[PDB]
Amino acid sequence: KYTGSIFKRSRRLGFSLLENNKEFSKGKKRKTIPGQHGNRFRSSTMSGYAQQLQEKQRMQYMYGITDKQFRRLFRLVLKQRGNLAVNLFRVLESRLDNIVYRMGFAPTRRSARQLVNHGHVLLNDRTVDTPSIILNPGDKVRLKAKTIKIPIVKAASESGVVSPFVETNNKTFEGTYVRFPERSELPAGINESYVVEWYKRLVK
Amino acid sequence: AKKDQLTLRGPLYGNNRSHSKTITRRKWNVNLQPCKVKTADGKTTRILVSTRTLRTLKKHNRLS
Amino acid sequence: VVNTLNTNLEQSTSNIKNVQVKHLDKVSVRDLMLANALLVEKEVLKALEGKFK
Amino acid sequence: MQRIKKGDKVVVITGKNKGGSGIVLKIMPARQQAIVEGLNKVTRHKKKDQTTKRAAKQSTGKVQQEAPIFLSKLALFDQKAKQQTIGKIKYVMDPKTNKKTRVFKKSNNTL
RNA sequence: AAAUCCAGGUACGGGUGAAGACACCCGUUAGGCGCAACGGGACGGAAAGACCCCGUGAAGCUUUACUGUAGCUUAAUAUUG
RNA sequence: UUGUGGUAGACGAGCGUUGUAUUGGAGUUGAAGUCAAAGCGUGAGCAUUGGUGGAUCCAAUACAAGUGAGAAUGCCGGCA
RNA sequence: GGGUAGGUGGUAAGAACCUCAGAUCCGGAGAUUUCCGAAUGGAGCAAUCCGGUAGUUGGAAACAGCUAUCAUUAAUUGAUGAAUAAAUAGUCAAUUAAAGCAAUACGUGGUGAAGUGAAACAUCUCAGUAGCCACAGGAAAAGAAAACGAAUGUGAUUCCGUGUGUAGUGGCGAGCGAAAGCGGAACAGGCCAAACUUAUCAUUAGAUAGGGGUUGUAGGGCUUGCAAUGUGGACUUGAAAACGAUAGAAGAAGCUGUUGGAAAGCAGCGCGCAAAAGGGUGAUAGCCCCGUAUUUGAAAUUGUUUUCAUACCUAGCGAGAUCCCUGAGUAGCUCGGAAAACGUUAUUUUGAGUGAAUCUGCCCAGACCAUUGGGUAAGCCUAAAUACUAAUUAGUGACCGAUAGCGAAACAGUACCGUGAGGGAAAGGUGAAAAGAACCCAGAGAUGGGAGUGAAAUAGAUUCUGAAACCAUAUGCCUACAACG
Ligand SMILES: [Mg+2]
Ligand SMILES: [Mg+2]
Ligand SMILES: [Mg+2]
Ligand SMILES: [Mg+2]
Ligand SMILES: [Mg+2]
Ligand SMILES: [Mg+2]
Ligand SMILES: [Mg+2]
Ligand SMILES: [Mg+2]
Ligand SMILES: [Mg+2]
Ligand SMILES: [Mg+2]
Ligand SMILES: [Mg+2]
Ligand SMILES: [Mg+2]
Ligand SMILES: [Mg+2]
Ligand SMILES: [Mg+2]
Ligand SMILES: [Mg+2]
Ligand SMILES: [Mg+2]
Ligand SMILES: [Mg+2]
Ligand SMILES: [Mg+2]
Ligand SMILES: [Mg+2]
Ligand SMILES: [Mg+2]
Ligand SMILES: [Mg+2]
Ligand SMILES: [Mg+2]
Ligand SMILES: [Mg+2]
Ligand SMILES: [Mg+2]
Ligand SMILES: [Mg+2]
Ligand SMILES: [Mg+2]
Ligand SMILES: [Mg+2]
Ligand SMILES: [Mg+2]
Ligand SMILES: [Mg+2]
Ligand SMILES: [Mg+2]
Ligand SMILES: [Mg+2]
Ligand SMILES: [Mg+2]
Ligand SMILES: [Mg+2]
Ligand SMILES: [Mg+2]
Repeated sequence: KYTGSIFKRSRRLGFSLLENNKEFSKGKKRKTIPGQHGNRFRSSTMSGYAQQLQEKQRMQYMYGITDKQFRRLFRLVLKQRGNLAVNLFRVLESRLDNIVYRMGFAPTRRSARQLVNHGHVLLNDRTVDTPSIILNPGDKVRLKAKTIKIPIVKAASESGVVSPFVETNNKTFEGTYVRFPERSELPAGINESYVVEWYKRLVK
Repeated sequence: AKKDQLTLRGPLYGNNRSHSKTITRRKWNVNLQPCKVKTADGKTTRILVSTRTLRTLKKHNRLS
Repeated sequence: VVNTLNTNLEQSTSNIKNVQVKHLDKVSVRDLMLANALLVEKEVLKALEGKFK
Repeated sequence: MQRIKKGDKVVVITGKNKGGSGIVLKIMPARQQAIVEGLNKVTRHKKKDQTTKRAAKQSTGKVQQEAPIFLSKLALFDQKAKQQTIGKIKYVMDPKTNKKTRVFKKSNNTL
């Protein structure tokens, strides 16, 4: 509204209050901000639940999930018969891209998800574009021919690498399974069941 | 304008309530009083500032 | 009235403005009584009794 | 490419003129018509106008010309076949010249 | 061209009637249609009366009507020893 | 058997227009529109034929309304 | 690049050319871009006038061509420099940004009425609405507890439903109306100051540039050890891949007869379909044409996502010392206002005045005190869900169909009105195809009557259908002694 001259006022004081609040020294912190936030965890003393929270974070990251979707899946599995500690494991592992990553035609789970979303993926009684469909223990997932028309091929090799709960024949692009992954195939990255109780408190 | 030069704090507009609660818009003006300070080789330059800022300068040793 | 969404059946009956195919969770009262005729799958019928309860 | 070009023999399959064989002299793609010689003969009542060196005479009586016809009413005429018939055409691309060529679908005749 | 115009084929006297009738009742008079005139009537035309009243209508103006306020004046307080 | 004058008003039963959904049907051998006539109904209203017209329309059951013109010194257009 | 055999934009015929060494046309990227206009060399009555400077070409010079540059403000730097020694003010030069517009729409902030209701009216309502102004952005604002609030409680902000028209607030009148809790959409928490320490400033630093730190079941610093070399970001550069956007390619299937001017209608016999959406073709076409379903394709520009590497941030649990730091004209208080549902009041904010304390600390739990409990003010940044559509692409309508729908289907904000701001219309349809009536007669001609084209000319440019009011002609009946809704 005139010659405000921040030099005139800032130096006018050299400390003051307005001077120090604005103090151009104001850095960027433009890397400090991001990373620390990123994601944290640890366990504390007063609530115990700290363990549950950290474990929940790990599990969701292992499959790339948003907390809201997780609450939905827990609600689904919760009601049925009884001690369903065998059901929700199948539910969490029934993800189509999860099956695609354990099937072995992608270098990483999220990359497999990208593929799925880009329409690589052919099913049985149906087809698939959405990377969240719950598959049934005994289901087939015939891979497209167009993807093979783009030989990067490097994948087929991973396919054979596989994990026992997945039965897929390389090159020939086909997959199904039975005897759903036992806890051995769900390694100690997240192997606890009081995260279930954490969601029982938070989700009715 | 009728405003301080150190800060940007200006007038305060409000209501003039009287008996019978009659409403009339009024303006409170800040006490702009001239003041001289020593900055950049102590160069004194008269600056119209609010008495509040005048007290702040006096306590901050700036006003000398 | 179809329970498993067969693709070969859906590829046909799409150029026919007369006939149409729907899932059990998709048929309504009006689609049922506009039919004048319908072909129902056996497993669709088993799901029908289940839905009625 | 186009179904009808300038020069190929063509016939009419609808209207008062049935089985009218002719040669397309000019094609207007925008309004989708076609001038075919010998067909759609109209007779403008030629008046007399004299305002130019050529208009000083402009001898015009009952000149019979050509009226344009919609391309839908036109159909290609077969020539290679011993028994000529009217049919539809494809747009096969022969790798010999990598050029698109019209081929009939009730026979194997090019153009 | 113009304002006007519910449809009209549109007499007078007495009476009647929303209380002053071309149209109602009872009588009298009058062939159909123009043109030039003059204004008696059609409570003639033009202007949802300006007078009067009504509206818990509007606006202008006045004052020791009410409530406020610009301005003017006095004191405390800060700049202020 | 008792009834059926009627304003303000209350209640009940219906007609008509356009479109949508289901059924059926007519139409260049002539639909809608539009004019005329010596028809049918208790009422809104509904037909038959002929002329003109040149491409959509009808019947039934439901549904949704910009759904019914004689008046507002009403608006617009035309003509006295 | 695609794509062909036509093209030279519409009222538009003709003349003259271009085009198969690949035209016109479509898409991507560029070139040129007069003058006015933020207009910015100076002015000015907009699209005009008058220049300066540095080059270069003609002239013998004035001069005239051809180029580039010349506004103001703010920031940085350098030079010069007054009253008045120094030093500043000031002056000059260089570099970097700012100006303005629009999307009749959303955001924030400042300012801020009245008509009206209360059946009058002043408190109040209307309403923090209209308007005025400033600043943006693709969203903005808000935001990580000195919180809610009454409990073995929840644990940033935002938006939706309910709580409810509830508690309350109101000339307790008209009216106004939450905050908790619960159910959902999305979800993310970060960073400085101070301590302590390093280096440098006539080191009077009280200043500059680094390491250290970011808190509440208190945190950090001081000294002393163990465990760590990771996981993750709101992240930089690159490389690779995938999914698209901006032109396109291919894309099945019918004949006969009848009415008819014309078949696609109607009838007979067939055929195709991942195509029976639609448009045109002389009537109403799945199979006449263009297309549609489906399969495909990008030289160039651009969007999203993924993989790998690469900068830049990011890390646990102990011991002792009892020492230091934790945001002051600040929180409170007084006098006038306001924000919250509240008409001012515990909480929030401020115009004037005054004014604290430092974890045995401070604030809060609707006056206030004590106990209990909750939380860490006076510093900063923060994606997502949320608000809107002038515009681009696709599509839909128990939406309108020339008095309707935008004022504007046509060349409409035009004609026109007003000094100006401003106000503001009406008007669409020949025929399948102009085949738009050559020619004859009357007439000065327009025109009319024939002829001709056409299925139709009573479809003729006055051009789809053509209602009533209104004006004329005529068959038949009645009417000039007659008082007439
Ligand atoms: Mg008021
Ligand atoms: Mg007149
Ligand atoms: Mg009397
Ligand atoms: Mg009068
Ligand atoms: Mg009156
Ligand atoms: Mg009054
Ligand atoms: Mg009043
Ligand atoms: Mg005084
Ligand atoms: Mg009655
Ligand atoms: Mg109907
Ligand atoms: Mg008729
Ligand atoms: Mg109406
Ligand atoms: Mg080219
Ligand atoms: Mg008022
Ligand atoms: Mg009132
Ligand atoms: Mg009133
Ligand atoms: Mg923001
Ligand atoms: Mg594609
Ligand atoms: Mg094609
Ligand atoms: Mg085809
Ligand atoms: Mg068709
Ligand atoms: Mg307090
Ligand atoms: Mg308030
Ligand atoms: Mg404490
Ligand atoms: Mg603090
Ligand atoms: Mg209009
Ligand atoms: Mg009209
Ligand atoms: Mg004018
Ligand atoms: Mg004629
Ligand atoms: Mg006329
Ligand atoms: Mg007409
Ligand atoms: Mg007589
Ligand atoms: Mg007589
Ligand atoms: Mg009489």
